[PDB]
Amino acid sequence: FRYMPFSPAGTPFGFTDRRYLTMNEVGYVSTVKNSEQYSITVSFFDVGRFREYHFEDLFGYDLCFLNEKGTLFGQSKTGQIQYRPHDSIHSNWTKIIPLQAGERITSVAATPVRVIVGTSLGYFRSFNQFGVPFAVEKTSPIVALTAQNYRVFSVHYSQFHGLSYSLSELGTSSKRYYKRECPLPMSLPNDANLDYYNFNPMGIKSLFFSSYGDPCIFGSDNTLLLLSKWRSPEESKWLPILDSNMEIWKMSGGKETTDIHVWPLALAYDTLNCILVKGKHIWPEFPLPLPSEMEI
Amino acid sequence: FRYMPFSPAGTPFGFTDRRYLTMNEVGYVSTVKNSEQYSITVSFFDVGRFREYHFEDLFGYDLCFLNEKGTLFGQSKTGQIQYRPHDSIHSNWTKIIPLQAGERITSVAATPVRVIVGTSLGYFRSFNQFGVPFAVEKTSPIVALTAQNYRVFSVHYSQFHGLSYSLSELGTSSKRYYKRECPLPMSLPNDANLDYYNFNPMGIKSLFFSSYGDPCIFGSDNTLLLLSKWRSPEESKWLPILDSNMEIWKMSGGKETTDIHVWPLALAYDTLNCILVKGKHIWPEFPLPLPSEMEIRMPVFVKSKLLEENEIQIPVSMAAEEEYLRSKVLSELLTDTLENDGEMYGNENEVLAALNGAYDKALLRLFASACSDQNVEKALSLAHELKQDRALTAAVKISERAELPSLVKKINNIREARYEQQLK
Amino acid sequence: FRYMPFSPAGTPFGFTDRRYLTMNEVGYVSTVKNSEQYSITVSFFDVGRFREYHFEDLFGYDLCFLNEKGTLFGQSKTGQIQYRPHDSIHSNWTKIIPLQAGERITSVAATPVRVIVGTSLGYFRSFNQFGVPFAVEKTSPIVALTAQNYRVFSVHYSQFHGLSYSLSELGTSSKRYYKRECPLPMSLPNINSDMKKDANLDYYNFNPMGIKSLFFSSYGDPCIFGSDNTLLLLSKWRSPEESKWLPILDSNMEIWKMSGGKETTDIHVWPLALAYDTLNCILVKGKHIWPEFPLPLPSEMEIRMPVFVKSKLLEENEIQIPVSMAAEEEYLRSKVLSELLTDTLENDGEMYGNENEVLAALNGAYDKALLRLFASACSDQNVEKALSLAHELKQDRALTAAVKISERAELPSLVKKINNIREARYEQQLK
Amino acid sequence: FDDILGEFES
Amino acid sequence: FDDILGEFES
Repeated sequence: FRYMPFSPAGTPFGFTDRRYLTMNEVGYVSTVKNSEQYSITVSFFDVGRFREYHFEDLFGYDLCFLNEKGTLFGQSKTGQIQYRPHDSIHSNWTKIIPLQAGERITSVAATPVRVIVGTSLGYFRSFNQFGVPFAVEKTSPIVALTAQNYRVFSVHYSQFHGLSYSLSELGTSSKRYYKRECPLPMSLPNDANLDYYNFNPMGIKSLFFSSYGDPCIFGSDNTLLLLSKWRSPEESKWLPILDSNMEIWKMSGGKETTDIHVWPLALAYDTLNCILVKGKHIWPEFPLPLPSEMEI
Repeated sequence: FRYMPFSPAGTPFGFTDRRYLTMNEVGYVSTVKNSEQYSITVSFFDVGRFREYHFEDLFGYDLCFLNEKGTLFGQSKTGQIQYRPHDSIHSNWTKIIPLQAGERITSVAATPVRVIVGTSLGYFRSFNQFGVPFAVEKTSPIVALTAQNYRVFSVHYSQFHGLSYSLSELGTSSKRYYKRECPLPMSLPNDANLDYYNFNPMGIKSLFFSSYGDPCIFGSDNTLLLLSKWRSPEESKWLPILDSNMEIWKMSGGKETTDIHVWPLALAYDTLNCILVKGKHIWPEFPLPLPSEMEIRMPVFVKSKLLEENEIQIPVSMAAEEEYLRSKVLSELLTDTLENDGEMYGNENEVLAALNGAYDKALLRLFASACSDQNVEKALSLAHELKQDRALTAAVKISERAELPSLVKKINNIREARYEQQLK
Repeated sequence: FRYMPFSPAGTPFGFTDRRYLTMNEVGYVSTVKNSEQYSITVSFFDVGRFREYHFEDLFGYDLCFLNEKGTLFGQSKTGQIQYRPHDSIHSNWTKIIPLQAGERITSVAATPVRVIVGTSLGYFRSFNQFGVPFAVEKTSPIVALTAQNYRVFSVHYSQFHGLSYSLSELGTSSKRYYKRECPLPMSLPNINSDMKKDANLDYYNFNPMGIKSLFFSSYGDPCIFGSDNTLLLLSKWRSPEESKWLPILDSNMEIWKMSGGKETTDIHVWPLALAYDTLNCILVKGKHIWPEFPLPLPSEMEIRMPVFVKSKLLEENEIQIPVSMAAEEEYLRSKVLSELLTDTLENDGEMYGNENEVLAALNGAYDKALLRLFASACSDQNVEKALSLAHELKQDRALTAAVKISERAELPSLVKKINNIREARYEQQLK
Repeated sequence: FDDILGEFES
Repeated sequence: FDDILGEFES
C-alpha cells in the first residue's frame, strides 16, 4: 500500500503540466510545471476580499491547505513546509519537518491559530500560526487531515482494519480526543480516471468541517457523509445527508449522464458548495467553473 | 500467529549457547546451555547492594523479570514459575500455572508486592510476593507485561486491532483500569538481524514504567515512546521523546553508522539508561558492557540543517526550541504526577522547579531571536507561553532594547491581566 | 463474515432432520422437518409446573428464546416473530420486523416483561410483553442476545473491533447502558484443515463464533460459554472502570477429573444456566459435541477456579484433591462469589429471600479456607506469607483463630502482628 | 491445628 | 540581549 500526499479536493497532473493542489469555499490553489521549477497560484472566489497572487516554487510542494487567513504548503519528501498569510502585514515562515527513512508527510492543515503536519509513520506535529512547535504525538499512520479553529479531524490507516478516524480538540490545556481511531464507514474505490486513483488511492476526494462544526467526508461513492452528535459517544453516527448522484439525475430531468461529476468544496449549513465538472475526467481542469450550490 | 515468550531487553541465543533472559537498571540475568540443563546467572549494577549469584535451571526458564527485591522466572510451555528474593531472609517459592492446549505463558512481571503472569489465550493471573493468588482474569491475548508497585502496563494483540494496551492498578480490593485496550501506535518491524525478529516478532526491545511512573515502550524503530496524560482517558497521548538513531548519528559527528545500537534498560526522569552495543548484531553480547546514559531529546532536529551549521554542534536557536519542547513535556508530566500521586524519590519538587526554569529560559532565547528578526507577532505568541512573572519582566526589557514599543504595551497587558487575576 | 441465526444452547440439524432451537434451565425447544413444514415442540424440566406442547411451523422458525412465562420464535429471513405465553391468560402475538436488503435477524430474546430483537445491521428493537414497541436503536451488528427481567446482555461483531458486548436496562421510557461495547475476551474457534472432514464441523458452520450459550446468572451476572468450554462471568459490571471477565469453570478440566485423570474424547458439556455456584448442563456422550434425541437428564457441575494442574493432580493420586491444594481454590472461589454477591445485595437487594444467609455462609467458607492456608504457612515457618494471609481474613473471630494457630505453632512475633490487625481495624471502625 | 479449625466452624 | 538573558539565569 502506498501513502500518497493528500490535500482537500486536489487534482492529479494527468497528461498536463498543471493541477490543483487544494480547493475549498475560500479559493483554489494550482501548480504548474515550468522549464526548471514550479509556479504556484493562489486564487480566491471572493475577489473583493482577498488578493490573488503567485510565486516561484523552487521546492516542488505537493501538499497544500487553504483557509480564510492563510495558505499552508508542504513538500512530502523533504519535509519542508511554508505558511503564507493572506495579509502582507503578517510574515511568511518556512520550516523543515524531520523525516525518518521512508517517512513522508501525507497531509497538512491549518487554522487561524494552528498548523498540523501528519506523516506515514503516524507522527502528529502541531504548531501555532507563527511556527512555534507545541507538541509531537505518535499515532497510527496518517493519510488525511483537516481542521477548524482548535478541532482536528484525522483519517488513519491500519494494516489490520483499514481506515479509521480520530476527532480531537487542540486547546490550551491539552489535546482531547472525542473519537480515537474509530471505524470510518466510507466505501473505498472499487478506465479514463485511472490517474486519479493512482493519485488518491483511498478515493477521499475531500474532507472538512461543516459551518456548524461537524466532520464531513466525501468519497468515491460521491456521498457527503456527516458525523452528527460526536460530542456524545452513545449516539454519534455518520449520516449520508447527500447522494450527489441522485441530485444530478434530478437536474438531468431523468437521464443518466456520465458527463457530470461533483467536486466538493464545503458545507455551509444548508448547501453543499461544489464544482460541477463536465467531461471525461471526474476532476476539474482549467479554467475552473463557477462554484455551484446543492440543497441538502 | 505464534506468540513468543517476552522479557524486557531479553536477547536470543543466535549461534551461541547463552543469552540474556532480561535486563534493566537493577541488573542483568543470563542463561547458559549446560548440556541437558541450564545455568542461570543473576547480576547487579550496584555491586554494593546485592551479591551476584547463579543456580542450575532444571526447567529451562525462558521468561524473566527483575526488580529491586527479587527475580521472577517463567517457563512458557510447562507453565512453571519461580520467584527468588534477592535476600536470603525471604524464601523462594515455585508454582505451576495451568495451561490449556496450545496455551503458552507469553510474559511475566513482578513488583515487591505483586507477581503477574500473562498467557496467549489472554489469561491474566496475579499473586502477591509470596505466591498467594488474588484473581484470574480473561482479557485479549497478552504479548508483553511490565509493572511497578501496584500498577500494571500490559500489551495485547489480536487479529482485529493489531497491538493495543491496558493500564491498571492492582489495589488491595479490586483491579481498576485507567486505560482498557487502547491503540498502541508503536511501529511494527517491516536481513542480518532476522534471528531477533524470530525471537521477538513485535520488535518490542523493552517496555517499562518510568522512574516517575509513566509507561514507556521501545520498538524496532528505536524510538522511545512515553504515554502522557494516562490519568485522563480522553487526553492520553503517546509521545516520541527520543530518536536514539538520531542521537547516535549526532554522537558520530553526523555520520551514518551500522555498528552502533541502543539497548533500552530504563528511563530515569530525562535520561535513558541503556547499553551501547558495538557490533554486527543489534543486541548486547558477553561480557555485558557498562550501562550508558542517553539524555532524551524531542525529535525536532533535521539532519540536513544540522550539517549546514557544522560530535555535532547545535545552533543556539535550534537548541532552544528543542529545550523548550522538552521542558514543556517533562514539566507537564511531572506536574500531573505530583498533582495526583505525589513524590516517590524526594527530589521531584526541586526537579519540577528547575524544569520550569529551563522552560522559561529557553523560551526567552526564542523571544530574543524573534525580536532580533523584528517579528513582533511571533514574539508576542512566545511571550504568552511564559510561566514566571519574572520571565515576562525580562521579556519586556528585551522588547525595550529591541525598540519595539507596540510589543511592550501588549506584553505589559499580559502582566496586568495576570495581576488582575491575582486580585480575585 | 456470514451472520448466522443464534439461540442459546441451540444445536444444528447436522446429518439429521431434527435439532434444538434453544435450551436452558426452564426447558428445551425442538423442531422437526415435517415434509414441507416443521413440527415445533416446547418441553419443560419442571413437568409439574408446565405442560409440554407442540405446533406446526409453516414459517420455518430458526430463532428461539425460552423464559418462564413464554416462548419467543423468530424467522431470520422474513423477519416474522411470535411470542407465545405458556399460560392462557394472555394471547399469542405475531409481528413482522422490517428488514432491509440482506438484513437478517440474528438473535431474539424475551423476559416476562421484555422482548428484544437484534439484526445483522445492528438494529436493536425492543417491545413489552404485549408487543408495544420501544424506541428503535442502532448499534454494532448483533450476533447474540440474552435477557433477564429488564436487563439485556448483547454481543456484537465487526471486522474492525472484533467481539464486543453491551450491558443495558430497558426502562419504562428509554434504554440505559451499564456497559457500552466493551471488549469481549471470549476465545474464538480455531478451525484447522483436518476439520473439513471432522464430525463436528457442522456446528461451527451453524455457529461460527462458537458461542454454545450465554445467560445471566441466577443472581444477575452475565455469563458466556464459548468453544473453549470455559464459563466466563462478568464481574463488577456496575463499575465501568472495574469490570472484569472471570473464568470460573474449565469444564474440560472437570471432565478430566471426573474421568479419574484420563483424557476422553466422547464426553462434552452443554451449558444451560448458572445457579449461584453450580452450572446446570447436559452431559453429551457421543461423537458430536451437541446433544441429540432423546435428551439426557440435566446434570450439575460445581464451578471451580482454574488453578488446578494435571501433573500435580496425578502425583497426589475419580481424582482426589490434596486438602492443601484444595484450600487455595476454595479460597479463590469463595472470594469471587462473595465479592459478586455483596455487589448484588448492595445495589439490587434480595431477589429470592435467602441471599444474606448465602452470603453469610460464603464469608464463613472464605475465612475457613483461608485459615487452612494460614496453617500450612505456619507449619513451614513462613511467617511472612502467613501474615499476608491473615490480612485477607474477614471476621474478627477469624483473626482470633489465627492467633491460636500461631500460638500453638510457637510464633510470638506473628501473634503480636495479627493482634495489630485487630487493633488497626478497631481504629478504622471508629472513623 | 485441626482442633482450632473445628472450633471456628461452629 | 545576552546580558538580560544572563541576568535572568541568575
